Amino acid sequence: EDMPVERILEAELAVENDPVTNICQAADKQLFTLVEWAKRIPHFSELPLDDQVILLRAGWNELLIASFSHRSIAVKDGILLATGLHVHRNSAHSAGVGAIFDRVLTELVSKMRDMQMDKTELGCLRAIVLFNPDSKGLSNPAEVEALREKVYASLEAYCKHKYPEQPGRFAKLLLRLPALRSIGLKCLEHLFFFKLIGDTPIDTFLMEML
Amino acid sequence: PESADLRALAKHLYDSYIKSFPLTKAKARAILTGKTTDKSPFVIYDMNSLMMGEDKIKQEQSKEVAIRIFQGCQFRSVEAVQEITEYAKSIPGFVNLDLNDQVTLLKYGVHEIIYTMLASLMNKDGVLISEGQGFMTREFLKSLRKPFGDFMEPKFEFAVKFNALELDDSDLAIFIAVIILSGDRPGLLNVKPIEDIQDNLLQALELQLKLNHPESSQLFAKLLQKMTDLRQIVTEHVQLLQVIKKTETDMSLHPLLQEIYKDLY
Amino acid sequence: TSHKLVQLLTTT
Amino acid sequence: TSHKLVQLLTT
Ligand SMILES: CCC#CCOc1cc(COc2ccc(C(F)(F)F)cc2)ccc1Sc1ccc(OCC(=O)O)c2c1CCCC2
Ligand SMILES: C=C(c1ccc(C(=O)O)cc1)c1cc2c(cc1C)C(C)(C)CCC2(C)C
Repeated sequence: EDMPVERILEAELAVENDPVTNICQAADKQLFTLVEWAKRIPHFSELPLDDQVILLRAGWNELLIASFSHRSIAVKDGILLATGLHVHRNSAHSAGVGAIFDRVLTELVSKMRDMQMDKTELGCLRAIVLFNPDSKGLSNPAEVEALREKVYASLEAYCKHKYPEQPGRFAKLLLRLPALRSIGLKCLEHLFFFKLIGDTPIDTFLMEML
Repeated sequence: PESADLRALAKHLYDSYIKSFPLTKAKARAILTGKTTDKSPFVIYDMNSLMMGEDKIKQEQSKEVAIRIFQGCQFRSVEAVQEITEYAKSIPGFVNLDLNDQVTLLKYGVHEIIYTMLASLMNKDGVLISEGQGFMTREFLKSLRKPFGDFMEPKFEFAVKFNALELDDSDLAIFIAVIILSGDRPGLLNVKPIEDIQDNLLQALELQLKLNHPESSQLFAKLLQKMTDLRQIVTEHVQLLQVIKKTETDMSLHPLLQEIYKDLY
Repeated sequence: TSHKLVQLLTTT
Repeated sequence: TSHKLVQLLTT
């Protein structure tokens, strides 16, 4: 459109040993991918820089939770990590971290499963989740905004064209976003706890603050 | 057709909103901008002002001033939890949901509703308190000693953004209803009948925003997005409540608010 | 539990 | 890992 669900499918269709430490490991490995994916999103490689940065620091993690959760739509009571591993929820309920895990399954994965979310919305979600102008510091405020509005517009268009027998779908995509919010939060809350206290294979990139 | 049904529900919910909530955005804004006949709000900007305006205002008021402000707040919330229950009830379908679900949706839902609607009483400089009679500057609130000086500033920051969507009470009444029928509250027993109701709400909300705000493109999506921050402010609000409990006394906590807080995380 | 909520929820 | 994201971006 003015932001196209396909120049956007690209970014998606382009950047394709105890359970305790294995996960954050895999997300380190994801961090460079998430470098790559936000590269090819329309009008994006314009204006500023530090804030094309500040943005991927702001929710590297919600982007990254959606990637693997969607990816675990074909798995039962567990996830497929970046590396390919499989933290089935019993390894995560033993590893202390079972609860924030339960929510990932039933609140994201299962809800993505149930409605059958597809891959182009995944990247319009993660592209509004990215175009978050409530991040501190910007040349223009309506930068990450008027362009995030473009995503709304196109995302809405795609949904109606692709799924005409579901007029309620656009709002669901957007309503999958909060429960991710609260799950980005306490995912984060967790990482800090496994962090400047000790004991876990922390990786160089994950580290890049937290 | 179905459109007329959507307009009907939009009016039902507005009438009901008007009935359940003594102080509307329409009135709040008329006071804030002094477009009214009643004398202006009495302005609390400092401890001296706090003292004189104290008297004419909406138990154990032998507490320091931050705690009496905090408990003034919380008691207004209790009344608000009740106004909102009565409104939830007016939503078609609501009272037919498993009652354990009506409880849950309210448990998790009222704080999101409270701070949404309180935006309508704020400007970037203060909130209006006691059915419009007084006006607590944001500054005086930042100056209250930790953790009380922290309660409201995240509210004002959200509201200043929220208020920029320029929603009126007609729009607020469906959005609020949309918030209550959230299928993603923890421990819901029957998710589908709640979503079936919210989907129809959403439809009604979208036609309202386009009828009511034709020039305002993507208002619906932007408004739904705010359900994103909100999901947040609430969380930094529940913690802040724990920090009051960890660090503050024997303070009375209303039973009703106990029930909402009990095990909500 | 949550009797006070059930209470408001069921008053007419 | 420490700054380094302006070429990791702007090559
Ligand atoms: C630290 C926490 C705080 C604060 C600042 O905000 C408030 C404060 C109070 C209590 O006010 C005082 C002030 C002075 C003194 C004393 F010193 F004189 F005793 C004691 C208490 C009450 C309400 C608010 S905000 C508010 C305003 C209107 C609302 O509804 C509409 C309406 O009522 O018209 C609602 C709310 C909040 C949620 C429920 C609905
Ligand atoms: C954001 C996470 C993440 C991101 C991407 C992947 C991936 O493999 O693609 C895996 C995990 C993540 C997820 C989790 C964690 C920590 C992190 C960093 C902790 C909280 C450590 C364990 C629980 C879960 C599995 C939810």
